[PDB]
Amino acid sequence: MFDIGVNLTSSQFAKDRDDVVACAFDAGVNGLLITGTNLRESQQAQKLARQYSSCWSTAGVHPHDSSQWQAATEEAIIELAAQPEVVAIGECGLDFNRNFSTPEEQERAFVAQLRIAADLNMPVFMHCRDAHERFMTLLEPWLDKLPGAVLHCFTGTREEMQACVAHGIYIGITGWVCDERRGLELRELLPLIPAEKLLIETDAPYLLPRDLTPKPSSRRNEPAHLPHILQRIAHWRGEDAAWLAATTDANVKTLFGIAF
Ligand SMILES: [Zn+2]
Repeated sequence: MFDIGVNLTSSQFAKDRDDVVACAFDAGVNGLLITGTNLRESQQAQKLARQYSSCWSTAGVHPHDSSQWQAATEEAIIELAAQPEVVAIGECGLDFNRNFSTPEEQERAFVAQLRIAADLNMPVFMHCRDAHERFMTLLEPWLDKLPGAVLHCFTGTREEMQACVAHGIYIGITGWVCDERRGLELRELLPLIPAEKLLIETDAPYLLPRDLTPKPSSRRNEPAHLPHILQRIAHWRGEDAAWLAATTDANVKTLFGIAF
């Protein structure tokens, strides 16, 4: 039961972070991957990972902040990646919907990170929004030199999903699928994702599962809700939850090279 997408540096967790973490482990979660989205967040993510047991982090620059990418940024990321806690380069990718940085700025930062990851032999943690065609064109030639790649918070079409899977890319699924309103579309394709390419996450504090029975709705999501998300996904795939938990943990071990 590993959460590959915890935004643990969020201010929403400022007052009770020690509690959020202890409750996650007590609920059966055995590992958290803390997302870094720019240099300062990545440094904070690594410090949090070193502070708590069973935590690792990513180091990179999100397309939104790619405008901040400079040569000095590159050095700082390489240095951060050498730390034991940092196991993946990213969040990186492309976002042609928001365009908070120009496409030109985005491509430069994304390619520079693919390059860092290939050099260091580390997997990449990616984001893609309304940029699938260009995204795959830039990513495709780097895959044979990377240990792996995951596209987290995947909400795309089955055609995009099949293309990603055909290239050996892991697919991250959140509680988004527990929303009768927006997630039915993704829910329908869950049976199509190869078991060996599926990773689960909460994207906490966001995306609180709507079908959450306890009913603490319209609130902060947290990793302690991962088991509920996994039960649901297993149900929609026809699988046993304990079996799915073991299979996804194996995928995490395979992709990131960690013991948890
Ligand atoms: Zn995610």
